[PDB]
Amino acid sequence: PHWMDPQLMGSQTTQYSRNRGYGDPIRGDLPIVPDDGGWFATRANPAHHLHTGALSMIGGDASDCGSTAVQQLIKKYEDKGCNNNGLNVMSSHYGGVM
Amino acid sequence: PHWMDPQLMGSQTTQYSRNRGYGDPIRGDLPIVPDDGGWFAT
Amino acid sequence: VTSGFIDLATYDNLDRALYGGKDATTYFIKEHYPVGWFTKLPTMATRVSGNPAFGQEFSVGVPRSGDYVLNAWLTLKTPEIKLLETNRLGANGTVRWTKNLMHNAVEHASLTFNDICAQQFNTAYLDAWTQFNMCEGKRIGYDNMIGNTSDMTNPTPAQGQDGARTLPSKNLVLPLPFFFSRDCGLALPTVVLPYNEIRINIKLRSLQELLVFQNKDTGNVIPISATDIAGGLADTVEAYVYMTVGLVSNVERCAMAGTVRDMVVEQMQAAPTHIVNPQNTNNVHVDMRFSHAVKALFFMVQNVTYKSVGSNYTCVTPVNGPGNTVMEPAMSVDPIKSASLTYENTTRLANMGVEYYSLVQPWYFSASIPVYTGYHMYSYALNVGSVHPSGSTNYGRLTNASITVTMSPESVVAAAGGGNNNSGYNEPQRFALVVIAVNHNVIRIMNGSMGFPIL
Amino acid sequence: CTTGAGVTSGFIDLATYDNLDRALYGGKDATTYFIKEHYPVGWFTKLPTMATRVSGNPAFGQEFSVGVPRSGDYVLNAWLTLKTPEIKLLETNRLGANGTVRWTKNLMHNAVEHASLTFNDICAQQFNTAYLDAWTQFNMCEGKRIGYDNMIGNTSDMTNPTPAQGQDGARTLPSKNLVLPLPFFFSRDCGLALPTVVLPYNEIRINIKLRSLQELLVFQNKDTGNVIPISATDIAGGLADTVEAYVYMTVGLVSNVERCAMAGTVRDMVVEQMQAAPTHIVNPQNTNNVHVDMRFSHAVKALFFMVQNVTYKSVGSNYTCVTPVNGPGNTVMEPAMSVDPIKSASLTYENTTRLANMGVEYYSLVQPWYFSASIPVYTGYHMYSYALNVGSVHPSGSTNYGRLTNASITVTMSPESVVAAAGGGNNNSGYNEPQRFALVVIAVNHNVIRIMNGSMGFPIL
Amino acid sequence: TCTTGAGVTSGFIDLATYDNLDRALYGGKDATTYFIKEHYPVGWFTKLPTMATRVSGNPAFGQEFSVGVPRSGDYVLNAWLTLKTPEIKLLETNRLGANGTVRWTKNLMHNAVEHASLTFNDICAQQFNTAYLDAWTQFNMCEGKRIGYDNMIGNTSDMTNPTPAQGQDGARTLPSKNLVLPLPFFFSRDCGLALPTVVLPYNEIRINIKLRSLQELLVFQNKDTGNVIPISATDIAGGLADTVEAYVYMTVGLVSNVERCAMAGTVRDMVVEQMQAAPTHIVNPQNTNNVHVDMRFSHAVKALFFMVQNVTYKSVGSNYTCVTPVNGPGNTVMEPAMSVDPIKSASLTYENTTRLANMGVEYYSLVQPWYFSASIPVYTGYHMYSYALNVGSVHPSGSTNYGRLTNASITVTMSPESVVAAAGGGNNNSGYNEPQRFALVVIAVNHNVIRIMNGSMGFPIL
Amino acid sequence: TVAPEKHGPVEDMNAIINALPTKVDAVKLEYSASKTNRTNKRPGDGGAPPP
Repeated sequence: PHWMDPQLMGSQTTQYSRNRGYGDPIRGDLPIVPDDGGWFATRANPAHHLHTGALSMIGGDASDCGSTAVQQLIKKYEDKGCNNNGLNVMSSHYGGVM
Repeated sequence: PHWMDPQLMGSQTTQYSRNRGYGDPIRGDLPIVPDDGGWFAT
Repeated sequence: VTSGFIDLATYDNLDRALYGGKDATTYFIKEHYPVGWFTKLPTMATRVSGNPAFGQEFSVGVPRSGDYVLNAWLTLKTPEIKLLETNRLGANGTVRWTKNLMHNAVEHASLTFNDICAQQFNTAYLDAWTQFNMCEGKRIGYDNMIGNTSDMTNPTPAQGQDGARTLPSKNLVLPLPFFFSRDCGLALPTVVLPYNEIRINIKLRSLQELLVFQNKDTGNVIPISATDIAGGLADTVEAYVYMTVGLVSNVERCAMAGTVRDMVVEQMQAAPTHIVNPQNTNNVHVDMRFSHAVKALFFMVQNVTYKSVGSNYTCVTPVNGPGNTVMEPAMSVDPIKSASLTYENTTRLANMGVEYYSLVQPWYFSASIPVYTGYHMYSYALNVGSVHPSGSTNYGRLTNASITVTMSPESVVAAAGGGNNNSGYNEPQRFALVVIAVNHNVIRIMNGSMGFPIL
Repeated sequence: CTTGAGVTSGFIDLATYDNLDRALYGGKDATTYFIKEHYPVGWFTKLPTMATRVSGNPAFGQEFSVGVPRSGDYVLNAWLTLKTPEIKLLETNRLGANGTVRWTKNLMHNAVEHASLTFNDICAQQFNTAYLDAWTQFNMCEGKRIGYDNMIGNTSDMTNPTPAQGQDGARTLPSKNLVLPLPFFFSRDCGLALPTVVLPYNEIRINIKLRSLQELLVFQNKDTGNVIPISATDIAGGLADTVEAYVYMTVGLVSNVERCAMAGTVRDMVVEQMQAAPTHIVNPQNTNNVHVDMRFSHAVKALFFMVQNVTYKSVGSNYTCVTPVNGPGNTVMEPAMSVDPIKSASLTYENTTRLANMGVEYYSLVQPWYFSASIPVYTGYHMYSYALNVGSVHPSGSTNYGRLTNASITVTMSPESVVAAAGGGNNNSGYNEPQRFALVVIAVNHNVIRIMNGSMGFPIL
Repeated sequence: TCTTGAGVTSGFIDLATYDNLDRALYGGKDATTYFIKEHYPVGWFTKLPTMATRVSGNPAFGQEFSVGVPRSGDYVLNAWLTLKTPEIKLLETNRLGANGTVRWTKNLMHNAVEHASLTFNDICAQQFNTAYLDAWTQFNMCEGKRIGYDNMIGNTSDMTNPTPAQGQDGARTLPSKNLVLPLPFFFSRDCGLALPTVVLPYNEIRINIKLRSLQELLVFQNKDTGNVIPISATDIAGGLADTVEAYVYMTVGLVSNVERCAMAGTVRDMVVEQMQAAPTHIVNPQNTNNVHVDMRFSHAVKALFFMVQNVTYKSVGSNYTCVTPVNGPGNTVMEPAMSVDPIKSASLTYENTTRLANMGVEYYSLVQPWYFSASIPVYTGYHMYSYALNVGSVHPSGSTNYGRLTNASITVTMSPESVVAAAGGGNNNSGYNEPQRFALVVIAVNHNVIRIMNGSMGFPIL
Repeated sequence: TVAPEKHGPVEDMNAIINALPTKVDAVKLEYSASKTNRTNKRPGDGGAPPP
């Protein structure tokens, strides 16, 4: 039964810095541990200095979605062994740099 | 002792599709089993 | 094209609170469910009593042998009008159909069960309902089917003048607002009511009260006569009733055969009219004595100077403007200035302005706002047109209730004549206050009979 | 005491409780207002895209196809934009001073005939001018009427006749682009949409055929009110067959968690198609009663019929026995003698009168008032529906004419039509020349489409 | 057969037409049927209008006044402001002399009302103003009520009709009739969302309204050249009464004692709609044709309304066309022939990644309202872009959050008509007889969550 | 600082609400009267036995 109840109840949202605006929208910034020191070391907080990225929703590789469940189907449905008529083909390589 | 008895009194004869009025009026059509399925089946 | 990924990436606590979740439904996928097999078709209504003619009441029996009757309308063939040169007003005379030709020539249309009156309505209820709950797009069509097409309402001079046009004889259609026509989910179970009798009575008005005979210059109205027009005032008229019936599948016909059915319906009840004289008093009290849980109240003052002209809720009668057309003088305002409700010396509703009832209440608790002066309403429910029950108070458990109405300076100055030519109030004017109420009720169907378990 | 802030007056209304109020309200599980239950919905986003044609170019009088692109997740919108050319009359017209040129009424819904949607190579869906006009007249949401009448022409800037350059009226018809939303099963409702991502094994194409500028522009005589075909010489700057038109569609992206679910599943969708009966030539001079036998296959839902004036190919979307003529103020007006030719109509199922000889006003007014969302504001456009709600995508009462045997419709002409069929009309009367009419019948039916194994097909054929 | 009057036998020849195609759509044990409406009881409640008590200020033109929401009402869901307009009588001693007319501005209401705010304690729950009012009333207008709304707020072809001086032919005076403006609030949007005053006995609700002076409310137009000059008290008879009566009315609801006892003492979550107005910007087509404006919004934005407003004369309002209206024949008001919206194209930018290309103006004008709104505007201007399927629906629909979105921008392109109208040189009764100026205004609508517990209200997320 | 207490109006409730069961008894009597059959289920009969 007193004032300031709504302001005590509310919780401020996360406020990022201007450095986050220069990040990569698609893929997030790499996890870098800041240097916690007392000599010319910035104590930057990754929570509001890092960009999470858009890859969380897009990337799969868990369910049938994602690339890692399409190459197997492609190889299974791809005909292999001689050609008889034509010039013969090689299966396309989809894995990227081992 | 209720209404709709005069019109539920009996049955009604079957009605044929437009496809029937095309075959031989002298000899019957060949007995062909129909196609039953869920993909482009009549 | 790729900005959708950026938009999707923005997922926060608020977005999780609103969207998301394992059980959250998704758009672009619609769940489909089967519906009952049925059909519908229109049918004629068999005449059973009298001959449809003006100034007489004729009766019709609702056809049996259907499964669900759900729609009713009446088609009337208007006669031909041909003004002559032997009229009493002479050259200074024009004849036109009254405003709102339909909703007129129909007095106290009634629907009765067996020999017990189910409900009825009249001109005031028709006008109020069609002015308050008129869905747009269909407004033009409804106007066209009821008249008002600049042909019936356009004054025509005598045959010897410039305007020799004759009013065309074209059929008109009036839908009948009934409890079964309110919604498709409410229809008469004719399959459940065998050998029962359903009666519909329509009392047409005399043709003398439907033709407006206006003077060209002084703007005066006198009753019409047979000798005024060619051919004569044909008393007989061609009137028909059509109703839509529906047939259901045999399985669902047999499933519900032999069971009790409870239905919620809406009806109307009108208080007796009271003549108000603004020249003597300014505030008038009217005692409202209703019975059941009322949903809405429609109250208005009607100018009743000339019986020929109807549906005129303005303090000044319309006159004949240029171009053989009808017009309203600049002094055309509703006579009501304020209104209030009282529960035996306990003012529930204060002396609110007329504009409140005219605009604010329809804006919030109605589907449309009236386009003509008058038509004051007050609703106890959130939605007037909704069939489902809403807020309502029953007057059965209420003692005497009163309504107070205050007149206007325009009304009090129009009550006395002396106006100039074509001013409308060239003669003293009479007004009558009319109040109607729309309420709820419950109907029970059992053993092929219809009754009110609690009324 | 009596004050304007009195709140306690409602306690009397609350206390007015009886058996009727107990039945209507209250209860252990009675719902209440002022408390809106909230449930989570799916997460998604939407954005518009341009469709790039890969076959032909948009030219007047020709047909071109556009491939619906993948890389979305749900296609639910489709509209076509087209930029009209600039029209300027010349004093060297063969009508001389008495010559006016104007765009036809309903510029759009014209120059678009037999617009079709196909998958892979299957003749899947199509619609045309009559269906477009009937649907827009019978299912028009109010408030958007002015928006549609600005989108598809009829803005009083293209339908107002303009005299030659030498005369007082020398204004040129404006060249502003116009947009038309193509009606399709996925565009009818948001519940139904194309699973383009789920269909990678089919090619989806939209085919649009345009009309000719001769069939579009109207060359009207100022005095006698006669319409003759336009020529390229009369129009200043020549006549250009090519035109700039584009196709846009709104696509919708969804999260991967629900994108994985839709992979590898069978779905059934309920769609609405149309069938257009071949037009029947009607001559009121000889016979005033016309019989037309329908031939429809699936579960029909509604039947829109009209009698179209066909005297001049330049003027279109006219369903009255008298053609509009030039009037005062450099405008177009419809003469006084203007009524729909149809007087009555009836249906018949094997010499059995299913529908009696109801008047024309019945189909014109009563049926739209009850079973549709709007009433047309023009003559003609007669409707008869087997369903309670025509515009509702959900199925309602309907009959399948394929299961039904042959059915017929009988229509009756009018004395105005029979006297306007012949010529003899004076100047600016409409029937100055003999008039010819044709009867067109359109039916709307339901159908089922099955999506499985990354492909779409009819489960019933 | 027989084609009888009560033909029912013909209704079986189509019922017999039952086969596989319709077997899926119709029939089944669970297949529901029409003609039988399911019934369910609802709550017991009553409603009645109540006068709202004032707490601060005095109702006068150009000043601010406050109104307190009364307690003891179980719910409140309505709010509307009634105001009696004064009487205007032009005098022959005016500066313009005989060639001068006075008329009320277009949309008298939605004018003289700005920064209308609803605040609990001293925290602004929400607020709106003239631009949002105009956009909402033009985009989400229900037909049938359009005439009533255009009658209650002016624009009745009587307040906006110019009146000459007494000595001229037109000696009519503007009538003094009261007008009503409903206040669009989150609790007024839907019946299911209403303020639980019974649950909130500690918070102090308040509504603040700031009016506008009559100087910018009255338009004083030159009859021949169509030039607008500010009005003065000596110009009209009776002076300029700064004070004027103005009342606020609201509708409250009462529920049953058992229901209120059951619902008393619990936590509730409510979803509301708010406003975010970007700061206005000045556009000069003579210098550059492309104008970029940055948006900095916080919550999940649902729709963006962007318009260009003519600001040549401070008296005239709600004029979104590059050329001002001028007096016309018959003592009426009409717009010149060259009267079109100045926006030619617009686009959106998310960190040099354009979400929308240089789409045409007609797209925003017609296609978006046709698909994702309940109405289409009938006036020039009023450009929108909505992320949601249905803007008018109170249930949440597709939207994006600007809190985690980096600074977005909107780019607009002018038109040659705007460029030529910016300079003067127009002839008499052309509207652009004087150089013209325009301004850019952007509005956004966003969702928010309000928590109701412990007898107090407040945003759980702030 | 305290929740307001809401009660009935100044005037007593009974004077307005009153109590008279005549309406409900009339409804019950009408329903009981209508319970008995009033229609004929033998149309085209002529239920007069031969003398």
